[PDB]
Amino acid sequence: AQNPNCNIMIFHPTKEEFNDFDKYIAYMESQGAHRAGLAKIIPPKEWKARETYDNISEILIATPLQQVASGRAGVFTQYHKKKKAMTVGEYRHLANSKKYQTPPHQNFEDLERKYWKNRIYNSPIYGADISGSLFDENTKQWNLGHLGTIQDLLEKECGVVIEGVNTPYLYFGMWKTTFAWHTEDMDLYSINYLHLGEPKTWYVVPPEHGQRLERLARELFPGSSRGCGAFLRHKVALISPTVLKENGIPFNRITQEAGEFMVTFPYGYHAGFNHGFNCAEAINFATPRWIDYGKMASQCSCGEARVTFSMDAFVRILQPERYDLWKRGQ
Ligand SMILES: O=C(NO)c1cc(-c2nn[nH]n2)ccn1
Ligand code: NI
Ligand SMILES: [Zn+2]
Repeated sequence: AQNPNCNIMIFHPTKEEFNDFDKYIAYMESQGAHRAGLAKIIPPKEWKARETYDNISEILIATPLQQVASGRAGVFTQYHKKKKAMTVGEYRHLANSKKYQTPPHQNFEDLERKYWKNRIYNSPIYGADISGSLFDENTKQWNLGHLGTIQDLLEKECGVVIEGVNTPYLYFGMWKTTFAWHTEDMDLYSINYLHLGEPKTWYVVPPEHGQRLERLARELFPGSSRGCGAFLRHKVALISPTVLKENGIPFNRITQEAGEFMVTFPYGYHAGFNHGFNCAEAINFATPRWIDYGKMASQCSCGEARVTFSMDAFVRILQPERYDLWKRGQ
């Protein structure tokens, strides 16, 4: 078995290897990459996502979110308080202000220490799930706006016909901006490109051990768990590496820098934080290997996880027994 210890693997495709997205995903899996739940892809040096990021300040963040924590430093939930709209230009200036700027630090280890020590005592702002793309239309390889859709994969594998069209989204982050422990909707893959700015640190649990994380989360957030078995789909819960180690949860960590892709694999739980102002782009995608994860994916039916109407047909086709209950929660 390839990659038995479930280490996060890093790939350096050549230009020729970068010309067929699904073929290269399959190659990474032939090397065991998916056993970690996350992989890093460094594009060939000749490739470029966009020629220049001039005028990115003109993008609108219609509903910036302030991430307010409750709990202890290593075990906390966050809720989002909505803020007034601001442009990326205004957001970047706020990120670099004295209140929000990255602190002096010796190296990544030091910064990660300061994050887990101090995150709960600040409430950073960020811009999430903004439909859009920053790839140049003439970037032809690994352009997240020109991938095959999840609907076309499902139609091809199952011979069904469904509505829906999935598109990429943008994220704007600052120091301490946080993504909570989750897997993707329907346990799909995701791909994330860091366009611009400071790094993003990721934590991941191997798919073969995701239920261990679920059981710990239920123990650590009892009230949250009671309302909904699938409450990690609410994207609210954080658990530090120190607490994971203390409870024997297997995980790994890696830092993504600008110009690098990260892929998450089906049922790979992930979480992380931003080092400073940055801009990323992400989309979900599917392969033939995903179909059996989609059929088994847990669902939130309590109401809290709102998800846009692409997901209806996925529940309807793959999980018809669960559909009426899921639909009631919507
Ligand atoms: O919401 C997510 N996946 O469904 C998600 C969000 C992030 C994130 N990156 N920068 N800010 N947020 C990363 C991984 N996953
Ligand atoms: Ni994610
Ligand atoms: Zn729920």
